[PDB]
Amino acid sequence: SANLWERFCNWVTSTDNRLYVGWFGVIMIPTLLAATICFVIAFIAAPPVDIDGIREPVSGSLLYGNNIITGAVVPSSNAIGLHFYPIWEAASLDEWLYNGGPYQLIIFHFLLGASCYMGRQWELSYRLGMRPWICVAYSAPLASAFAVFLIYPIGQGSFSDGMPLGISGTFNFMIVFQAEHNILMHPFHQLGVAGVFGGALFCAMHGSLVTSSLIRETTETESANYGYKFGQEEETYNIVAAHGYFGRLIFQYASFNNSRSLHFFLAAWPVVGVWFTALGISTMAFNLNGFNFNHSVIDAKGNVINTWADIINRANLGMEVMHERNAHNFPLDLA
Amino acid sequence: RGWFDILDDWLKRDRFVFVGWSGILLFPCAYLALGGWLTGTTFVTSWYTHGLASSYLEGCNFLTVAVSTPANSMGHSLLLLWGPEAQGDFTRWCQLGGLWTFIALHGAFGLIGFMLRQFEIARLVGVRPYNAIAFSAPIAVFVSVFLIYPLGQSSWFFAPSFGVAAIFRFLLFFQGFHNWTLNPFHMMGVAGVLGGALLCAIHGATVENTLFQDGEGASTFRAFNPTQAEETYSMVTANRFWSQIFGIAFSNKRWLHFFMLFVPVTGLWMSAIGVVGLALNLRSYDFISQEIRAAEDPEFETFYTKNLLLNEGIRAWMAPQDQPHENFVFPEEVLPRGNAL
Amino acid sequence: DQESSGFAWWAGNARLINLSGKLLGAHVAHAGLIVFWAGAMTLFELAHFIPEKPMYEQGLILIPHIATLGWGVGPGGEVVDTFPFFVVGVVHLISSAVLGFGGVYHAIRGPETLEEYSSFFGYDWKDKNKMTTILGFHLIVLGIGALLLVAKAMFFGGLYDTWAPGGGDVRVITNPTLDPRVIFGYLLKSPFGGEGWIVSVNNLEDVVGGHIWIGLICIAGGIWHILTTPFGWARRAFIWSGEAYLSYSLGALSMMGFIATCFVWFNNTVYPSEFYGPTGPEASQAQAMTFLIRDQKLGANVGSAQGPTGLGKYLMRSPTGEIIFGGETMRFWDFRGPWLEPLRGPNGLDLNKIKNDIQPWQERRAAEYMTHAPLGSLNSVGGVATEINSVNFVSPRSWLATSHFVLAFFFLVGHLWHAGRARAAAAGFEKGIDRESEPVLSMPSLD
Amino acid sequence: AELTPEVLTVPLNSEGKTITLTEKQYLEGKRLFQYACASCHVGGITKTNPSLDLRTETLALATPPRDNIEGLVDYMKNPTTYDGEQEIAEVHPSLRSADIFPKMRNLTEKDLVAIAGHILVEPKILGDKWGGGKVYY
Amino acid sequence: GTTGERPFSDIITSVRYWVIHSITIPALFIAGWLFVSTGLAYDVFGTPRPDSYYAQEQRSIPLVTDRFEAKQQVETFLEQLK
Amino acid sequence: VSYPIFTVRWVAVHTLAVPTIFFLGAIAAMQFIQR
Ligand SMILES: CCCCCCCCCCCCCCCCCC(=O)OC[C@H](CO[C@@H]1O[C@H](CO[C@@H]2O[C@H](CO)[C@H](O)[C@H](O)[C@H]2O)[C@H](O)[C@H](O)[C@H]1O)OC(=O)CCCCCCCCCCCCCCCCC
Ligand code: CLA
Ligand code: CLA
Ligand code: CLA
Ligand code: CLA
Ligand SMILES: CCNc1nc(NC(C)(C)C)nc(SC)n1
Ligand SMILES: [Ca+2]
Repeated sequence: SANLWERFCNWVTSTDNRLYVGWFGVIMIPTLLAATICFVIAFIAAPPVDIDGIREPVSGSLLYGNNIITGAVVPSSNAIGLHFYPIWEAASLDEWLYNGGPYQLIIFHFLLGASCYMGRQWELSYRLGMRPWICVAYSAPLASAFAVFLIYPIGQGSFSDGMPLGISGTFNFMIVFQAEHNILMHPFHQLGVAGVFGGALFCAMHGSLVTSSLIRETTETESANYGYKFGQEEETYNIVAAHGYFGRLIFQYASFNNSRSLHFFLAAWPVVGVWFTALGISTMAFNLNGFNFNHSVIDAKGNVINTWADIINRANLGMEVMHERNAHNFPLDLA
Repeated sequence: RGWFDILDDWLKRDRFVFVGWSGILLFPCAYLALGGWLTGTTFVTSWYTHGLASSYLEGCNFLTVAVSTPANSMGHSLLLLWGPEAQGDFTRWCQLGGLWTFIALHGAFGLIGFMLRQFEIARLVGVRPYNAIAFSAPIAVFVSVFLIYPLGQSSWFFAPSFGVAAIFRFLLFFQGFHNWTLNPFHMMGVAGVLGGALLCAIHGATVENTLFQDGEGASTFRAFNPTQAEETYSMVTANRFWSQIFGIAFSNKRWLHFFMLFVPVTGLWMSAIGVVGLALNLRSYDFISQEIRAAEDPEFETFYTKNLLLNEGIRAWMAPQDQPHENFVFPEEVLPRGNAL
Repeated sequence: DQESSGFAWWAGNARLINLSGKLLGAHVAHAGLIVFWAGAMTLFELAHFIPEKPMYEQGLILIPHIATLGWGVGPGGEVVDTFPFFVVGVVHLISSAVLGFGGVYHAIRGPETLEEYSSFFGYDWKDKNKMTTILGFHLIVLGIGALLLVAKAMFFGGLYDTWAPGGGDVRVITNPTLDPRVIFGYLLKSPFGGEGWIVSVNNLEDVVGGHIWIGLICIAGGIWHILTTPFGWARRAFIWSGEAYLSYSLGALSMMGFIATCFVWFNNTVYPSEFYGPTGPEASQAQAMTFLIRDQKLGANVGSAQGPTGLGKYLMRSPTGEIIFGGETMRFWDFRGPWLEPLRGPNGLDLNKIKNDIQPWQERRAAEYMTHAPLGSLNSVGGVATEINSVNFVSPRSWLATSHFVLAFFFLVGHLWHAGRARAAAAGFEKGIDRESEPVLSMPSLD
Repeated sequence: AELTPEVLTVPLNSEGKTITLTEKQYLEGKRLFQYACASCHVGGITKTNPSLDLRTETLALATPPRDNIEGLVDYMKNPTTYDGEQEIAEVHPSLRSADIFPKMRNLTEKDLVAIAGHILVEPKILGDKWGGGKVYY
Repeated sequence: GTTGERPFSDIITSVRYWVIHSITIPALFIAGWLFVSTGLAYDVFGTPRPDSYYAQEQRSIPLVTDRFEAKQQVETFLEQLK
Repeated sequence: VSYPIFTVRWVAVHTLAVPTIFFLGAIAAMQFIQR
């Protein structure tokens, strides 16, 4: 043995593994298996959770009356707030499942692993001699899970205010968010949708331009795809014909001819936009909300002349006034 | 040869801004649509229409401004400048929201012209029309949402008004009234747009960090051969990367790129169908099995039931100033509200 | 000297990676911009500052920093003399000109490199010793600074202690906690609810005490690096390059940026609610205080009041048995504050004190803080998103916290980016895969 | 549709006599009302005790009557409970307590009159909005 | 890489250009300015002036309630204003 | 070369260029309207 540990480190780090278990992986693989395994069981069999700390259990698992669309893993109790609630902090599991213990075990392990997943997206690139930065693209979607699963709760004072782990549970997070922060009227969210809309847009642009300017090498009755062999030397499409068409659609200088500048833009746009969206949720986590133009335009006498901004406020009040029916005892919603 | 071929000749002439036959339709409209918006945004009001200030001239900012829909009285009227409503008069037309059907209908033709353009320019340049196929997606959205939808409702009044905020209420409305977020088609929609904005980002980065060295500089942008030849990035390395970090990885640029057309175009198509159904109000509002159990058993609570209550509030507190033509009057005592708030 | 045949324009400053001299102008010119700001802003704040009105209601974030060090304020954060503010402001503003001079000078006249115009200042990135040494110099400068605070507090005047026995006031700390068991105890504290880690510091003795330890521990390491070279692992572990060093300092700031965000958001002590606004939890607490106080006057027995859910309109119990305020405010039962403490008993809020020891100054404190919670909009419209225009206000605690989370974040990206570049730069492939020797091509097919 | 002097004519004292404010006083009050009231009385309500508003009728049934310049003015100097059976200057801003509520130090009799005028003029313009809360937003 | 048009760069730099547009640009600007400042815009678009949303007393909205006799109905709404 | 003036590109450029400034002028004026 060249030296066990010496060997171990050579395996772990080996670039010949089907799946690259890296150094970051040694933390990832376990945390992610716990998060996943606990979730699946929760989502299927966990019992009702007193999410709002008011002894009014919300059941969100399949076996307790939910379907895929409604079902979810409910957030830890509000009675718990930001306190750490590891299983060994409960008189029993029965108590742990009631206060939403599974939620923390999941969010913490997931967020932990999903980070290492980033750390790994670097490591492998290193062991392979390729430039880094891919992991930096993945920093955006991660920075969101973080904002939605941890920053917002830290900011708001409780994990019970973090986004639930389920379809409908998410819509809840959204609808309420809007009511308390008027996010649609916040610069950061808008940049977010520009990035997402734009992304999908560009994703379609590139996708089509390229696919449409492929060099013919296939039969009339043969998948146009076969015209490409894994491990080719030259390109499979006429990037000069592509640019030729697109330059004429709009106008030449408003079109890419440099595949490298094209692809940088292609990555830069969504990642930058989502970065802002993540900073939006992380920012409105400290109550710096969207623009409040309520009763701005008023007439010559003082009467209030409504704008669409006001019609938006009514819809928001409906949400405000109805969410968490029984959780409030006082006038102002400061939590 | 002849006037036609000479007319052609001229049009298909390679200028800075390619005109083409299509342009005869595109530019007239495309400009009028953009123009009408920019006009209303700053000059026309929505008082006689929605009891709302909607232009810079009244005090609205880039977010609150908009070209609001016509009254509900108008119904589905095309509201032509010279039609029974406006009667040739321009100012009245403006106050009756004639500018909406103007922008709507014009822009509509403008999207036809533009897709035709792609089709025409494609043909000339001799490339495949997958840029046109793709653009069917955005047409569908515009068509189903700004036309088909309100065509199923009581009138143009319930179509999305052209403006930033004026669109957010369109969103909030759909949640509150159609419980749109719970719709299988809207979900597919987002899976596509969200998933499409992923391929975009992910593919871009995979390329920039999997590039060969073709220069001696750090700023590798200049190191690119505008004139084909070798692949500028290691498709072979990319494959191995993802194959070890995600487990799955492309290996056929032809497919990887077609996939990128498919994902977001299919997504938007689905989101359209969902709305074509919301026109008839044939929504995906509730789950009957859930409602039945909630009726008999008062302790059953899911994140779904919770949401429906949020909707009730949205509808009750908004309906009044959002549907003026209904002269709604909801006494304070009838307004649904939780404790304290 | 250095153009496109260095780096691309938009990466211009990386062309200075190897021109020590000019790379000094930058750092000296930049450090000028910070002083300039600090100075120029203070005067801007003071120019608008209205003595008889809360600082938090005036968009101040520097004057309140000075106030905390015990300057121009007195009983309860009352502003006495605005001179110390004007001073601190102008002084900085001046020094900005001095520094700016040097910056401009070293970047466009003086030596473009240093190594030759003086071997003491010139340096080599890979020079593990020069590095360990310059680092050592700075580790001392920062250490002196940490003591420069310990001094102001123990000798030169004090700091604003909101917990002041007689009620918030400037107090001279003459008994710094030096007990390591306690000082360093903080670092072993959970960062979750209750045990809050560093941000749980709640009295000036520990603050002052702890800074005493940092100042020494810091200068100690300053000498140690002056007198040494990285060991073995220290060398076989890190990357030694101009970028790599940057990166390490990038990830460092990021982390400090997040810690700062939480300090200004949660801490009551080093961020007095008297100058900044009431904390998030502090404000939600005050609402409960306010209404338990009100209704109690209307003849309601707070102790036995049952709310909609059957939990306790005004008072309920926390998960470990302590009596806390009820309502959604159950999540902030970890809030401690001068105004509210005198009501706390050994088991939490005492029903007897709450029943007849509530003082007027507390009632109005609770009212003040209730109506100044850190809720507001981008265009500065204090309140909930559905509120009406009128009260133009957004808590300094909200401004600070958000700005610094954004900066803290982007810096973590900055870290990843510059660290990723450094590792590829070192091994040497940060410009592309060698068309010839394509590594992947020499590895067996995982297939 | 304008703020005519007709709208700025509000009751001065209990014996019916009235006073007419000027567009300058109005704006000025509105500014002062924001400077020292909105904090808690934004839009005519009362955040730290929602049971008592600034609706003119509410002020009419107050004790003593606080629905006229003279009334509100006294109040801003020596505040009382709705039955007037108890002085509250200690937990409510007022002139006799500017040491405790600094924002009230600058305030001079000229300012107090404007603030008072604003309170009687607002509901005249806004109507139901002024008294009620979010229901009317 | 080219077409007939004179390379913007050249034009945006030609002293002739500025000699022309230093006149033209501010021209257009001052025009639109006056368009608003002369109250003309308000009439071209039937947009209410700060003192024309409601009649002094009324607090109701001039909502158009029927398509065909709409224009007529709108005219009457202007009648209450003053 | 001997470039022309009035071209198709020119027309377009003005259809957007001319109105714009006219609006920026209009709007800039609104910033002073009041009540
Ligand atoms: C892939 C690459 C992607 C790159 C993406 C880059 C994105 C970059 C975003 C950059 C910057 C965002 C900046 C935000 C600045 C916010 C300024 C502000 O908040 O300023 C606030 C001020 C104040 O607003 C005023 O607020 C005022 C009052 O507050 C108050 O004042 C009163 C007295 O005056 C009273 O005292 C009252 O009680 C008190 O609350 C009044 O209500 C006014 O009526 C109200 O107008 O802002 C105003 O007026 C504002 C009018 C604002 C219009 C704002 C648009 C903002 C962002 C748009 C992003 C578009 C993206 C499009 C992308 C397209 C394709 C990608
Ligand atoms: C914020 C601080 C900052 C600083 C200190 C520097 C400093 C420097 N840069 Mg950058 N740079 C910055 C921001 C900054 N840069 C940004 C935001 C960008 C992106 C646009 C760039 C892009 C960039 C490029 C592309 C290049 C540099 C280069 C350089 C070096 C240039 C030497 C030179 O040619 O002087 C020229 C200076 C002048 C012609 C006039 C400037 C006068 C300045 C100093 C002051 C102006 C203030 C005021 C009038 C002075 C009053 C002083 C008071 C005491 C009286 C220099 C060390 C070059 C380099 O790396 O060379 C090796 C280079 O190629 N920079
Ligand atoms: C912030 C860091 C910084 C650093 C590392 C340097 C470093 C250096 N400078 Mg600057 N410089 C700075 C800021 C800085 N400078 C600023 C802000 C200004 C504008 C005021 C200048 C203006 C300046 C000039 C005009 C010159 C230098 C020169 C030099 C080089 C001198 C080497 C030599 O030959 O022996 C000389 C030995 C010394 C310079 C050290 C003695 C320092 C004493 C005089 C002052 C220490 C400061 C302060 C009074 C101490 C606090 C006292 C306390 C009681 C308050 C050296 C590399 C010289 C050069 O270009 O050489 C090639 C030169 O001519 N610098
Ligand atoms: C202010 C900046 C500063 C910087 C950049 C450095 C940098 C460095 N120091 Mg140093 N030092 C400083 C201040 C600083 N020091 C001070 C103030 C002191 C006085 C106490 C010392 C005392 C000191 C000693 C005694 C030694 C160093 C050494 C070193 C080198 C260590 C290489 C290493 O592996 O570290 C990275 C640290 C590790 C890999 C250990 C892992 C520790 C794990 C358990 C926890 C990591 C933290 C955790 C994940 C999160 C935080 C938790 C929280 C509770 C703390 C390195 C170049 C060593 C050397 O070789 O010097 C020549 C050495 O022996 N330093
Ligand atoms: C804390 C210190 C720090 C330092 C010293 C550097 C230094 C450097 N970085 Mg860097 N970086 C940092 C933090 C830092 N970074 C962080 C936190 C991030 C994450 C966003 C990055 C991300 C980053 C990237 C992605 C790149 C660099 C690069 C570089 C090199 C650039 C050379 C240049 O010309 O500048 C370039 C500066 C500009 C072009 C100016 C444009 C700035 C824009 C993007 C934002 C302006 C923001 C402002 C608030 C908006 C106001 C707008 C106004 C109209 C209102 C240089 C050596 C480049 C490189 O090649 O490195 C090897 C490169 O590609 N950095
Ligand atoms: C190579 C074809 N040209 C081209 N040009 C552009 N230009 C924008 C501005 C849309 C990025 N995009 C693409 S698809 C990413 N392709
Ligand atoms: Ca007037």
